[PDB]
Amino acid sequence: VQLQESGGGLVQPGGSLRLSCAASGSIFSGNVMGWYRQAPGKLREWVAAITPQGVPNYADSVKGRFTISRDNAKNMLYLQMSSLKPEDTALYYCNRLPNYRSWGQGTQVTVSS
Amino acid sequence: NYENLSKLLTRYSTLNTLIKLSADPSAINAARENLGASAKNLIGDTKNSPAYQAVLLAINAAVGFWNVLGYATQCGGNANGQESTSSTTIFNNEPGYRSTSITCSLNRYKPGYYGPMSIENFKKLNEAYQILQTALNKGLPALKENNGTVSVTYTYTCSGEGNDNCSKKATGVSDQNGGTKTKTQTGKTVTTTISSKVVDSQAKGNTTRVSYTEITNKLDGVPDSAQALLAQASTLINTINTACPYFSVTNKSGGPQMEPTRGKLCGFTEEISAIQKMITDAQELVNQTSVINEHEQSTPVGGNNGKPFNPFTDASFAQGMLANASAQAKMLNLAHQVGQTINPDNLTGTFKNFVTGFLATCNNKGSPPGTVTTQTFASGCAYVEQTITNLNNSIAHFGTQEQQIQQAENIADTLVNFGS
Ligand code: NA
Repeated sequence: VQLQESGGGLVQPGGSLRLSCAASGSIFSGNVMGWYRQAPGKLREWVAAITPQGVPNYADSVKGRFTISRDNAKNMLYLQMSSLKPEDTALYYCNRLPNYRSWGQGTQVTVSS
Repeated sequence: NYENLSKLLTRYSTLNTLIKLSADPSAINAARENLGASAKNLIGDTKNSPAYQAVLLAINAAVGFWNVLGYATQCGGNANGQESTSSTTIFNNEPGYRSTSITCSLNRYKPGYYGPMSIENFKKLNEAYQILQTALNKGLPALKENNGTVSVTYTYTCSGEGNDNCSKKATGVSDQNGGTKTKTQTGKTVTTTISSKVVDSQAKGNTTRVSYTEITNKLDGVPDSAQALLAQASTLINTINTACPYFSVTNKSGGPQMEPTRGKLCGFTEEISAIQKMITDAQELVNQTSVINEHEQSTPVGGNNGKPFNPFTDASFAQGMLANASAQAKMLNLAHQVGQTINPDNLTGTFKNFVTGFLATCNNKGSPPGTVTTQTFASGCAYVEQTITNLNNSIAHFGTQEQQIQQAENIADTLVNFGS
């Protein structure tokens, strides 16, 4: 049905933020879920994924700094972001994998002194 | 109604980036390299291919279904599909009740719907099963590998007065004692050697108290491609469904619980439809292989005569790039859909119970794939749960590739539109 991200904002380099994504049952249940981002002048980039049983994997650009988790009782997906850098500035989106074709609105993260 | 392009690109910045990439041969060439690497991940790899995992899953669900219910399934009669007076026909390496064989010995009743499976149907089922179990045991090849073969040997026996299921007419074999016969069929030639042997009631170490004929079938050159094996699985599930024989289960105390306890096999309607749908989707998925192969993306593109690349005239490669990228995305999506057809997380009621309590279970004391023991029966013993898990893992590890495929598709689509 739908995908609704929240939690974004402007932060200082070195800072932390936690993103949330509320997904419908039909998108979430029994599916691999993931986070994506779209930065200025670029197309959408994959960032992290997590299987139903909770196994996470990450793009090299965020590995060791971001943690993806899911709560299967509430159809919620989360991205805990640390040691944030200017280069992490982007609109962040969640979706299942493979992707449902209508994306949510996304949530803006901006990292800047 | 957007009238003007600046206005349209104000609202959709990513479209602007897409247009810039489509006019740039090195961004186009990079997307085409991505497609070559993702194609290799889909059709060249095994463990990490979602497409490989989904094919394996569709085949395993069909094999597992028969491992669950085969032991319960009545079968019998003579070679014309008619009833018998006293025929016992036994199929080896099959998941029978506390046995590595299934016995078809239901006499008098006419074979058919809600009755015993005819020996003719059982032979078709059995052959497909033997082929699938031998392939699963050896390991399925990557989707691009279309010329491997396997060898498959299986046996069955006939006893009882008037049993004609091992006769010359049924078998092709001249001398029922010691005769042998060879036949072929077809774009691959498979050779079958059928041989027959008679064992007298008394003769040497004859466990059974009385006399029988043994038939051995040896098949060489059996294709183990994805397509060929999916066709075997379809034969297996369709034969079950169309023959629709009577069954009656033995429910264990403690055990998981089967409803209903007696009935007809085609009554498992949700199960059978799901399995058929998985097979159908997997055949469509494997079919994308030749689209991918036919539109390779390894040749670099650019302008001609050193003049700048013109996206309106120099992009006749775009149609093939689009077809390749769309075919890959379709593979991925159908692989996903195979998984979701059977994943018990989204199942309910008796169909969920069938999957979690029986199909995704194995009571062998793990044995390798394709192993039939005296305890196979009433369990799937086809790595269903593990395959679902592996499919999900492979999909999670396809995250980058999927975005690259979409971007390539979008580039190519922009160029097909420009060249219109
Ligand atoms: Na990406």
